[PDB]
Amino acid sequence: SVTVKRIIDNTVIVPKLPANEDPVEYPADYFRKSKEIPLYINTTKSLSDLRGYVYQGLKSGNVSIIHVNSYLYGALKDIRGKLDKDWSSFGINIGKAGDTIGIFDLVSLKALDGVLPDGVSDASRTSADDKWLPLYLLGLYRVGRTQMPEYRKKLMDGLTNQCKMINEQFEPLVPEGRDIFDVWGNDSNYTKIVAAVDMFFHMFKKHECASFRYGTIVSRFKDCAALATFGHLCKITGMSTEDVTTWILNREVADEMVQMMLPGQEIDKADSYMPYLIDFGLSSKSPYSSVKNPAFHFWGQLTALLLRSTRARNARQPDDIEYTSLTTAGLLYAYAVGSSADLAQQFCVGDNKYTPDTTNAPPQGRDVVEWLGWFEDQNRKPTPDMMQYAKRAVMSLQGLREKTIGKYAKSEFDK
Amino acid sequence: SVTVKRIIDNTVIVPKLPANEDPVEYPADYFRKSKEIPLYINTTKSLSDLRGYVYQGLKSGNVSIIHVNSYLYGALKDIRGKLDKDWSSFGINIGKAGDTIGIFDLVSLKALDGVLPDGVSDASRTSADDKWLPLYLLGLYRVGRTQMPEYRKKLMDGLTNQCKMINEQFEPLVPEGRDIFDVWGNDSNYTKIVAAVDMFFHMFKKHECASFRYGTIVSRFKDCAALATFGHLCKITGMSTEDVTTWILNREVADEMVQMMLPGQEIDKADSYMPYLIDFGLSSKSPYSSVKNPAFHFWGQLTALLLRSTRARNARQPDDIEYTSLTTAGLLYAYAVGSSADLAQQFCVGDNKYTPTNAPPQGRDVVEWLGWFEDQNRKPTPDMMQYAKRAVMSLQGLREKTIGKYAKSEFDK
Amino acid sequence: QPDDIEYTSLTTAGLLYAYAVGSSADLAQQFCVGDNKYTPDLTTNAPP
Repeated sequence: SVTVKRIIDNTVIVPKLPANEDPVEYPADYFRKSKEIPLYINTTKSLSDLRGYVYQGLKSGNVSIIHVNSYLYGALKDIRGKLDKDWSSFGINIGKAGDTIGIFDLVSLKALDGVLPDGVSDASRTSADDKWLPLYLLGLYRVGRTQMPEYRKKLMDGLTNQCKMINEQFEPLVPEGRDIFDVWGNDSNYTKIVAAVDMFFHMFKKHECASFRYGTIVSRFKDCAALATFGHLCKITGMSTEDVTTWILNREVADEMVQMMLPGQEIDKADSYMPYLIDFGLSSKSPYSSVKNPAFHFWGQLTALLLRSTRARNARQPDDIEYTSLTTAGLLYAYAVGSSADLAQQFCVGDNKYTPDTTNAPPQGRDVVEWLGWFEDQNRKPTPDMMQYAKRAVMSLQGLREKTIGKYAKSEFDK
Repeated sequence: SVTVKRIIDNTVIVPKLPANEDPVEYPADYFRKSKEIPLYINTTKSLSDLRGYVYQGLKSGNVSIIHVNSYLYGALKDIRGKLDKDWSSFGINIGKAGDTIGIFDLVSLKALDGVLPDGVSDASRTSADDKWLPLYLLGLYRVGRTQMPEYRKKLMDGLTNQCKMINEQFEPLVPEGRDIFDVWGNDSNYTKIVAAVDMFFHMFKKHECASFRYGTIVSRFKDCAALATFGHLCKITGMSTEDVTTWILNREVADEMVQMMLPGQEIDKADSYMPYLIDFGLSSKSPYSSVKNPAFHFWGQLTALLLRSTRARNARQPDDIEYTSLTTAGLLYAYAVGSSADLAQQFCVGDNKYTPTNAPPQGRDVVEWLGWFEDQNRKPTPDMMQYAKRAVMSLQGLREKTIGKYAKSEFDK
Repeated sequence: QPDDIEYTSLTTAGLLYAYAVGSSADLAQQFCVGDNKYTPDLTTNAPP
């Protein structure tokens, strides 16, 4: 299929189509350039000064993001953690056992000049500070990431945590739609702080100020869906990471799987930089995103939906993937795991079922080959029971948003 | 069928019908005339002066487009990019590796006289400039291209990006229907700037000011649908670009396909001028438009709809194409790809499945299938008809004159 | 719908022409990779 000719006049035609690139970029294949993560807190005025600027700037739609960065740096050197063991990652040697380290032991610089209001913008605010002002500012990042009315949901919830240890309350004013302090997420230095805070308190899960992670969390594995819809597929099929892989049955899902699994990235490592590859600015395009893994996403999510996932009803249905072959491949996989359950004596009182005592009736376990063979036999065209199976798994779902793999599934199987 | 006679009196009739032309025009078959793309920034007053003219003219329905062109030229010579490799296109040698180039390294001239308000139209605005005023002005191009209430959608969205690195509200006033600053798109020199900005930041995807592409993007592949519904059809059938072509089954779709594929146009080239063939005024009628590719459009889009495209529910249904034969041809193609999956073991642990009348073909070969269709009376079976029904029933929110509303009316009943 | 035309015969004449063009499509391989369906490989009353 390299050379295409046109029958009627026997001339050559050369089917090409527009380019398309932006490669992904991996964590490791970055620390091979720079070996530090730069945090441009440009300015160091005064913590007290800053405490004020914000406190007020916060009852107004024009608190400067260069200020909060500085208040946070200001309020957050509780260099307040002791490594019980070593800490490394991608070469970068964070610390060594017994040691004492603090959040910003991830590489601070400073830069460009003129900051906004001067001196002391209200001297009234006191050391109600490390207590709650930071936690609130960090919390806001999380509330910023969502567009939907669930936002003032996380806000209501995400404002009762300051009440803790100090009782506080609300500050802003305006609604959302990314505008009130949502630009915050776009400040390359704001994220580097929320990322370092989350990462720090992942290591010292036990700390008193560990509470901060409230809004600092959704930083972890940002733009890393696929590589975690994958662990959800494992959990829901009760299969092993290696057995799941074998059941991948389409070129792209396989291509995509390799992509995510390429070694030396510490994806499986306890506390590494990798989860934060996006907010530390380690990577601009994520190898682990549900957008560079569209087939693996539709596949793994459709499959989990058939297997009774609730999480999956509301996954979004990628465009420009091969829908029909992808779904059949997931029906097969769902039907395998679904019919041949999981059944097996585990405890006994001296007696126990020693188990290993028609054609066209489907395979006994969950081997990719036995099943692939039975499907060959069936005309590589799904039986009316595995089709009935799908129907029973999607009929009786409701509240289905447009363009979710759930609304996709019910339209395709319920009728 | 050259000579038609009329039986009853045996005289000759000569069926002719009204003319119709405007050929397309290709990129390459243009740089064979001129070898430069002229950007008539007529005037050069002062950047500071200009910064003002706009800032005010913007809180009013009469800022002159000759002014924004100039403010932009003014604010945009961040000659701020280094070629890691060579850059060429259609002969025109943009630069050479290691080099430093800036946006307007695509051929500036100047012309005709008298400009509008003089001197300094408010001296108050400061160097809040390269920061955001341009990005906003460019942004507007995008908001201008749409007629539907989704416009103030892109505007809401498209105004939060200035907040970034600077922050402060929206300028205009009036609603749109092409009038408030939508005439902007019609300024031959405005487009040439938005095109050169987009093209420049496509090459240096990594730049700090690359953010500008927010509204500068929908310039790329403007009036170039077909030649990209085509890649969408490939993606959605999992087939190769060459294998898809073989499944073209009607004269015009084939004619149209040749048209788009004619060589020496850099359509497949990384960063070329071609995507902008329309806004650089390289071409007035596009070879790659869904209007000079109406059959290839109906075909590829109908087919992709049957295969579950969401993108395609809302494609518009061309007029003056051969509907019945085109759809059947797409049903066949959809039914092929649809029934016979491309399953196949991809990973294993030492063991793996060694895989190898009137019931349809095993794979997706154009010939096996064409033969099975011959056998079936070249009149689609009642399953492939049931197939189509399951792919269209249960669609809703269907706009009039989309290939989606076309499909559901044709198959759901 | 014009008046003073012969409706019944005109419509039948158009049904025939629509039914022709409608049932028998104009399928035919257009592109190939070295292989292509050489097409010209019921009894009665089944239409042309």
